[PDB]
Amino acid sequence: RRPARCYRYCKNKPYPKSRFCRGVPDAKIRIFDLGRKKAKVDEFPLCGHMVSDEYEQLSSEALEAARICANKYMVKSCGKDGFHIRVRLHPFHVIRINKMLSADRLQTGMRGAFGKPQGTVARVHIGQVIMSIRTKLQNKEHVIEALRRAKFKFPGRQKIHISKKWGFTKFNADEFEDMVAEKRLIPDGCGVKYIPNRGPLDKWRALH
Amino acid sequence: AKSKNHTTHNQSRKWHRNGIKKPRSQRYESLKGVDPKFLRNMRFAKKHNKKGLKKMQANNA
Amino acid sequence: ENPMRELRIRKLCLNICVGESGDRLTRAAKVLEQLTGQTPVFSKARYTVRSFGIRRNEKIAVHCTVRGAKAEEILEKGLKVREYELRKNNFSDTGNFGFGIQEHIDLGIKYDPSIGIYGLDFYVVLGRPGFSIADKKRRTGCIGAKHRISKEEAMRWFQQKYDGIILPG
Amino acid sequence: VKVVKNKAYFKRYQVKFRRRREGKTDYYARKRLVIQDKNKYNTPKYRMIVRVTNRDIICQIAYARIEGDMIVCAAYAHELPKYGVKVGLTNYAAAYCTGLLLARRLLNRFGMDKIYEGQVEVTGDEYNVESIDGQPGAFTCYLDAGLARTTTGNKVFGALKGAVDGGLSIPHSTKRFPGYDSESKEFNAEVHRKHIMGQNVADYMRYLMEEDEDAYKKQFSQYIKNSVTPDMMEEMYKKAHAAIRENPVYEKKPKKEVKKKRWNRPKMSLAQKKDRVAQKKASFLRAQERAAES
Amino acid sequence: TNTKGKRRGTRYMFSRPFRKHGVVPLATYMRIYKKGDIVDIKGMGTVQKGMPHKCYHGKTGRVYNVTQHAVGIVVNKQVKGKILAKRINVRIEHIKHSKSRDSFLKRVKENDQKKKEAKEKGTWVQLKRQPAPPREAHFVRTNGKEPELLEPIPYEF
RNA sequence: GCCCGGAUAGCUCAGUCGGUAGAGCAGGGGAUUCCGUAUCCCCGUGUCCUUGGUUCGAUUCCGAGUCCGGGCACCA
RNA sequence: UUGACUGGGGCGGUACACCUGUCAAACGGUAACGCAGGUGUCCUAAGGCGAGCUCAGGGAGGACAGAAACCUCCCGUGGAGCAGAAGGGCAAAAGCUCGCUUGAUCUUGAUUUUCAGUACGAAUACAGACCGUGAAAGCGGGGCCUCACGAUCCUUCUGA
RNA sequence: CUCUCGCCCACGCAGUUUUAUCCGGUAAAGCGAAUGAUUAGAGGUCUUGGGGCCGAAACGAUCUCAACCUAUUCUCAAACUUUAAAUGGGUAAGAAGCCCGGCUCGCUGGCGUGGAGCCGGGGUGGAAUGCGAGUGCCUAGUGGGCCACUUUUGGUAAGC
RNA sequence: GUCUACGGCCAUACCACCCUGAACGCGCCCGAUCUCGUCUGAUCUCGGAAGCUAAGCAGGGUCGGGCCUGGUUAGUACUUGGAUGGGAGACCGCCUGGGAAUACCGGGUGCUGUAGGCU
Ligand SMILES: [Mg+2]
Ligand SMILES: [Mg+2]
Ligand SMILES: [Mg+2]
Ligand SMILES: [Mg+2]
Ligand SMILES: [Mg+2]
Ligand SMILES: [Mg+2]
Ligand SMILES: [Mg+2]
Ligand SMILES: [Mg+2]
Repeated sequence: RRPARCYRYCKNKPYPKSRFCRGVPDAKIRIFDLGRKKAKVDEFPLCGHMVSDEYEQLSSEALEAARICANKYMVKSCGKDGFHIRVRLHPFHVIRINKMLSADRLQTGMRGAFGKPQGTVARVHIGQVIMSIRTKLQNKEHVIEALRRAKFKFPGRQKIHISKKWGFTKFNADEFEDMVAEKRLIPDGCGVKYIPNRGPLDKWRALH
Repeated sequence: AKSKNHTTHNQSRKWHRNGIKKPRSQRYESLKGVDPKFLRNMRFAKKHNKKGLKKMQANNA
Repeated sequence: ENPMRELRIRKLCLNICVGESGDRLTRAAKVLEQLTGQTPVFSKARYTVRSFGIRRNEKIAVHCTVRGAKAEEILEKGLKVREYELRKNNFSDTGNFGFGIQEHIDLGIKYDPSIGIYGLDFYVVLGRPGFSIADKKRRTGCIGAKHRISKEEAMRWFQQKYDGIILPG
Repeated sequence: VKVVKNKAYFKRYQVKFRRRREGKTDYYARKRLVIQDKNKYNTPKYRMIVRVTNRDIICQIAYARIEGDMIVCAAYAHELPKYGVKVGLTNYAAAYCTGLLLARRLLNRFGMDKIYEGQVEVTGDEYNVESIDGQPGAFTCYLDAGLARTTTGNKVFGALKGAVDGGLSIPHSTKRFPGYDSESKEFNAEVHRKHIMGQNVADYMRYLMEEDEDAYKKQFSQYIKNSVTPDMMEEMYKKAHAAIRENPVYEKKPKKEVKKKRWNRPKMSLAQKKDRVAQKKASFLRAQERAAES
Repeated sequence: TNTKGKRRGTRYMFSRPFRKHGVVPLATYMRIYKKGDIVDIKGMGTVQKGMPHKCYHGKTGRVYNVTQHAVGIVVNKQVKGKILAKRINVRIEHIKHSKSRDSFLKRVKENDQKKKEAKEKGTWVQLKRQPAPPREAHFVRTNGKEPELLEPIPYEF
């Protein structure tokens, strides 16, 4: 396995696993949520993201070592089943290897140069989140230190951002309890199901 | 002994060196490609208008 | 209260499915003609599966449809060998039903060893005055929700006439 | 719980056409029967729309424009009591008498009556009209049954020969007139001159006198109503073919007679249905609050 | 190299657009094309019988020849260093009337007649069109209120 | 240090028809005979290499990882 | 006498004639021993016309009968099929079944595609015969379209 | 060589803009829109696959994983797409134009219909800017290219 | 105020459910002796006119689903041209001109042509 300096900056147009590729190994990440996945919405109010500063590729194998580094740290102080780590970007870009000398000039030169699949990486944009954990509001300083230890396993630059939302939802945490209270939001597990005021009136009778 | 395959480099500036020209649409295009049954009538109409018309034409003109 | 909207016999369809063609399928048509008085038509396969002994386009079954006054008169033969009882899950969601029999000589036919014994599948479709529009050529329409007939509305019909038994086990 | 059924099928659904969803036309045959060979540039292609219904047959001559069809003349069969055929307005002999009304009325409009009189005596044989030198040419026209199954003896071809015998040039074959033996090749014109005067529905009256006069009262009841008897019937069409060939002009009733306007609902407005919503939202919470606190 | 086939790069452009598939509208055929009608070419994908090529789709020509089901159109084609008056037979489903001269045909009709209105009334209407001129010295009004002070917002992610 | 087929009972091996894990050597228990040899029969023993996918069905098909052996080998 | 291309040549391969998607940077054009594939066929119907019908699938029922036989009803925008490689197209259809047929014939030019704006090949719009089908409008001079092929010289057969 | 400007309007043309009018599927965006991938929980229950008991036994009775469905949610696509730019491509911006009168036709054909053609008559100032054009013959050299913005393919990269 | 026949544009016209339908019409309907076609007068074809608006059809309704249209999203994402701009690079900001897409929010829901009849 070549160093990640070789497989970094987004150069080729994205080449996913499909019926055209057919020769790609498995990504070392296969699980993506590792805290207490079963939690409800009000059980972990705040969240904290780590956000890319530059447009690069993070390998599937680097995302393994990062989420292990954060799940190990947060059972130490926040405890087992007191958090919900989610690794958000999924590796779909297949990198290639021109596996030469398969010490000789004997195979080819640069003659048949289109290579074989060798791994999977995730193309990340400027401002796109990589990992995201959510905890109690009492455990806020452990959010940063868990993401601080995780960013030493990524190339490039990342900034850690404490969000303005309520958990892994899309609604702001200042008025979330103000607005899940009356009718507009219903909790379904670890997410929130927004209900408009434009459906059939029968489900509004099913509500209340 | 490998060489260069195909470019269009330099070719656009030597096309406009003599300045690409419209085909010079000239009044009375020819009757090539016109379908024959329409065309075989239209010269029947031409070979009789000069013959049997111009005594009953000038007086109304 | 509900005039000219009533359940009548629309058509009754019968078949025998033999696993093969040849001699055994030929006199099964002889059975099914003497039930009805009309010629059977030959169904055939389109899935060679090679474990039923079946082959594509091999004449696998015979069937017919019976309509009108002859439909109720062959149905009453099938309902007395079945003894005018059914199950609740003999009734489809579209309302139409069927029961099937074994030993076709329990229906009005005498026995012949050179013919053999077949089992029928009586299946009765139900209808009203007005179902013709979904099969009409020119202005094809659908039937409307209040005019289509349901599972419960057919089992109250099979009880009313024929004093039948639903047997809800 | 069972399946995945549709739910985004409406997102991608592509309706056929308003006239195809109604079920009237096909547009496969209309594409081939309506549009001109466009080196003729303006000249209309004329159709002969023959539509049977329950209780009526509709004969029309139309041509198509871009904004909709133009209909040159129409002739019906609920008109036909004014000429003598007062009952049985869907048999083969009404269809022959409706197309002949349709053929004479068109030629009356264009001024072509004294020329192109067609076939005065009705023999059922294959007549075919030509174009006499010096006069205006024959009105050429093309039949379409529309969406009907054209077997032999289809009554759309009764309206095809009424048009022929009035002087309309229509390309056709005698293979579909009733009186054509299928396993033979001959066309019995004697049967087709019998089928055209309604004697086979007259023989079916005679078959119901001498066998069972009870069924003769259930069917054919309104023949008995005014006066219709199977010996009167063969002259009754021949007295109607005489009358339509001398007066096809279709005078019209002057239509006025009334001025009233209310029969169905108007579409309710935004403020009427938006206030219908909260009137239900109030009525719900009055039976949630009061009828559960009591 | 590149497979010089007829109908080669038309994975999208010889297709019906979206939810306009099926059989064609019939007023496509009840169009009247005379000689010298300016028409433009947009080849459909349902009728296979007379689609032109992928070089004329989106171009505009002029009718020189009319037959039963098709129309001869004389177009210009950019080949390398010269353009060529080329003449193609195209069936009638693949073309339409170019509306590019139809906004010229109004301002020759209502320009010839407005010319002879100045001969009966006596003026110098100046019927030639001008481009958009620079704006006139107008006069704005802040009646009642006073203008709104806006300022750039701070940066927050 | 690149490729071709294989990963299975104590071993070893075939087949794992898209529907059972079955020959055989080693041990166990019988039967046999005057007693043993050989024999003959029965009982034991299968994550059918690990995970994922393809039908009331996959160890069996498809391809990912790991392993084991077996190999393409120029003039300079 | 001992082919060429070729990240030296050899070995290998065909990028040597042709087709589809992409590359290709929203007209067209555009390279590499770039990517994923295909071609040297097959068909008297799988050609031509007309008619009738609806597909894959799923549900609920029905003797054996079960995930898979056949029968019936319902839903079903193409999720199937159209010989095959792909893409485009197609629903009283270009699919499925049936009924007649040979237009897969005879002949002159024009045009498009490759292009030098040459040729072959393929294609298009006609025109003139003679036909087929259909009630008719019409459609048809091979295959729903994009591929499926070959000069001079010589041989051979046919024609007045 | 054919001509045009020499002294209230240029014949004409344009690597340009404007005025309209078409064309297109890339950037982006989308997948709670189709195709293809893909993570997580929630709710519901026809069930089988498997467990927990009341128990000779009873789809008599009571839970769990799954599967199925429903509403959501995380992440994508050179060979996916409803939507869809900027740059771009075509045409048009008058006298070869417009209107009227008549007549030839063997084409078309209810029709002094339709369409072509011919003759005659009437009214020229018809976006901005720049500029003299049109046309033929004869013809050499060339047919190894290289670099840089920006856009992109193979490659770990390269003064590849 | 609607309908029928034939159409044009082809969802603002569809889909699901629910109410209403005077009068003419369209239909359901009632029958196989001929025309014709079937395993089966169901379809198709043919003769009717005792019933019925039950269905289709037509109008309307649904904090309806789609569809159409406009806001937000957003001068955002992208982009033409420019710089001896920044940065180790990856990329970024500015100048000059253009300029979207979804979530989310709202408003709509067939328009008409020729011929004919009811009212
Ligand atoms: Mg009969
Ligand atoms: Mg018969
Ligand atoms: Mg009947
Ligand atoms: Mg009704
Ligand atoms: Mg009603
Ligand atoms: Mg409505
Ligand atoms: Mg809605
Ligand atoms: Mg720029």
